[PDB]
Amino acid sequence: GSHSMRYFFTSVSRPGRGEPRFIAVGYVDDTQFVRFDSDAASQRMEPRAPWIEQEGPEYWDGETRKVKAHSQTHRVDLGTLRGYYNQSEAGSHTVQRMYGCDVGSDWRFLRGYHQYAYDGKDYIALKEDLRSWTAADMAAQTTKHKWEAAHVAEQLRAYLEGTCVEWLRRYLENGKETLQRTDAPKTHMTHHAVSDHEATLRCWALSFYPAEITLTWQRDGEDQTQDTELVETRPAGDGTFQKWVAVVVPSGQEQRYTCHVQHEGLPKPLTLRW
Amino acid sequence: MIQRTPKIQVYSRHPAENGKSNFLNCYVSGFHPSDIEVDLLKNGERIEKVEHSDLSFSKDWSFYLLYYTEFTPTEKDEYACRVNHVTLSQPKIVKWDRDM
Amino acid sequence: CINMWCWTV
Repeated sequence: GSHSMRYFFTSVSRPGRGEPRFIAVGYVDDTQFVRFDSDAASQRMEPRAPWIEQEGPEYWDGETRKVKAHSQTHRVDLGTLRGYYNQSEAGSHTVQRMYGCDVGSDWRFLRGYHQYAYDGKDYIALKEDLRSWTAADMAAQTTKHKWEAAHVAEQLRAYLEGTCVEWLRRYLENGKETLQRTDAPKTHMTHHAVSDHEATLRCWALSFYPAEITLTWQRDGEDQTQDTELVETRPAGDGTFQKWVAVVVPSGQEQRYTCHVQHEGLPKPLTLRW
Repeated sequence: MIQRTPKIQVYSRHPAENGKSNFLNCYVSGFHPSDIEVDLLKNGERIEKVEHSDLSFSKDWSFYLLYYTEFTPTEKDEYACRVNHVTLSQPKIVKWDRDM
Repeated sequence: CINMWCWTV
C-alpha cells in the first residue's frame, strides 16, 4: 500500500485593490486535513481532520509562518509573470502550485513531485528524478536557470525524501482509524421502465473510500460501453464517495447484464444481477 | 487565457426518502478560472444556509468545489442547483432527480 | 507539514 501527502496552492490577483486571494489546502490521500484562506479571520493554518488537532500550538505556529510566506512568494510571482507575459495591470490572473510525496508498502520514500501553473497552463515542474526542471516555454526557461543557480531542486529533494515522508508516516499513524481504513462500496441496482419495450438499469456504488473505483456493465460476459452513461465520481460530503453507471436494455432481457465493481475495500471483485 | 466550463451534478448524500432529513450537494468541477457563483434552491427561492468546501484543483489544473445544505425531500417540493461562471451567458440551473 | 518555499519565478 502506497500513501500520499499533497499540498495545493492557489493565488488569484485582485487588481484594482489589494493583495491576491490565497487559498492553500493539504490532503493525505483523499482526506483534507488543513486549510489556509487569506479571506478568513484567523489568518492561521486551520485543522480540517480530527487527527491533526492532536498537534500542538507550535505546529500551528510553524505551519502559519511558512504558509503566509508562501502567499507572499505567490504575490511576487503574479507580478513577475505579468511582465514575462507582457500583460496589463487591469486583468485578474492565477498561479497554482502542487507538491507532495508518497511512501511505499515498505513505508519508505517512494515518490516526490512539484508542479507550477500560470492561468491554468503548465509553467514549470520538477522532473521525476528530482534533480532537474521542465519549462513549458521561454518565460519558464528564465525561472529554470534561476532555480538551477539557487540549487532549489537539491533542497526540495531533501525535503520530499525527508521531512515530507517522515510527517506522512506521522499522520498515517495518528489517524489510522480513518486514514488506514478502506470503506468498500455499498452497491445496489435500480430498474426504470422508459417504455413497454425497454428499461434502464442503474448500478450504484455508495459510501466508499478511497475515491478510486471501477464500474462496468457486461452483457453475456463481455464489456458493454454502447448505450451506457457513467457519471464522474462525486464526494458524498462525509468523506466518502459516490458513483453510478447505467445501461438501457430491452425489457425481459435484464438477466444478460451484470454490473462489475472494482475497489480496494473488496478483496475480490463484485458482480451484481437483476 | 484558458476558460473551461463547469460540470454540474446535483444529488443527495444518502438515498432519498420523503420526510427524512438528508443533505443536498452541488458538485461543480472542471472549471477555470476559480471565480464562480453557486446557489441551491427550493421551489425557485434561493437557500441561505449553504456551505462549501475549500477550493482545490485536479492534475490538469481545473478547479472543483462542493456546495451543500441540510434538507428534507417531499412529494411535491422541487430542488435545484444554480451556477454562474464567466463562461456562461446566463445561470445554468440543474434540477435534482433522486434516481441520479 | 509544508515546505519552506521562498524562491520566486
